[PDB]
Amino acid sequence: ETLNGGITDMLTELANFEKNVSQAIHKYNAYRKAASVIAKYPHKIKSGAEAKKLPGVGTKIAEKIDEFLATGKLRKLEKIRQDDTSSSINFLTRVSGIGPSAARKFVDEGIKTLEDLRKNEDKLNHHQRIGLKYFGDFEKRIPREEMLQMQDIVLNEVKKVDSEYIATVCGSFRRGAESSGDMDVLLTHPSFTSESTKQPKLLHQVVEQLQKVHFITDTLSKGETKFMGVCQLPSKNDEKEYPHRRIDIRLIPKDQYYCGVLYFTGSDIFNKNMRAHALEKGFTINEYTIRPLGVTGVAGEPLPVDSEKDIFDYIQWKYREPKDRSE
DNA sequence: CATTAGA
DNA sequence: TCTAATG
Ligand code: NA
Ligand code: NA
Repeated sequence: ETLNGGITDMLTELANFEKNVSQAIHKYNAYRKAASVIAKYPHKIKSGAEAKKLPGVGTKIAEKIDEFLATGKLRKLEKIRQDDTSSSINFLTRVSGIGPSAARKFVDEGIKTLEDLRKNEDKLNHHQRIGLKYFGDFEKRIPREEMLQMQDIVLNEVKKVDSEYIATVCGSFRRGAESSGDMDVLLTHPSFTSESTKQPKLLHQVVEQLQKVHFITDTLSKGETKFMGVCQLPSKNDEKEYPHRRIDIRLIPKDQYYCGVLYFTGSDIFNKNMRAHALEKGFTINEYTIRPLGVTGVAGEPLPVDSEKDIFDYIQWKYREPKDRSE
């Protein structure tokens, strides 16, 4: 956690590189298992060799470790950090919709800069066009102050269209967080569950609403269960307009909300731990359900959940407010 | 790890 | 169809 930091950190630097700049899934996959293990290791790694004793720790990595252990640097790390080509990939990737594949192709063409990107909006698809359009806006954090306003709004439409609609604003926001990145609305409705062969309009109606009013300014992708877009707070009695925010809404079968809702709310650790727990308590939890455990090794049978509580009860825990879902 | 675009 | 990019 701190005794092995530089190593694990240099390591992930290295891995992340091979995966992005190069197309070395393997090497990249290497650095990470290694970075994983040394991370675990209970002691100040004193030399490559000591490291080396490790599972996943070959001679390549060991070698790197020593150089780093001796000199607070690495050449390959220094070189990479400089490398414009590679610097460029790392950067283009920030554009929502730009991935590494694209990040490289772009380069190979010579689109290294943001401006490059503009001169060739043509070479870009709608996703990436939007990514570029709201570049500043997409990187900025979401004041919970604004979050509250946003939420107030969707809750208003959802209800307005059908009173039957259930919507939860999951995430860190949910967990009380001061700021957030993007809004995440978990959606569901009674007339939609596990079996009852969809009702796509169910999602659709709402999006239409939210646009209708100008909350949703754009569509990144909208499918029959998952919409991906952009929203915006009505820029008041002017002088101050609002930033374009990322927003994501998802239709859920009523019979899987709470697990889902449980889940998206997190935190990443609260989950595992909660998950690890259900396990002892003779269970299994995952993004949609909770099934009692059978001793034959495994077992099925989806337990019935009417709220975040049922799930707690089941595995018999203390109801933990989203506030304290930290870990 | 599953859902959407796109080509 | 596969392959990408997001969460
Ligand atoms: Na070893
Ligand atoms: Na990106």
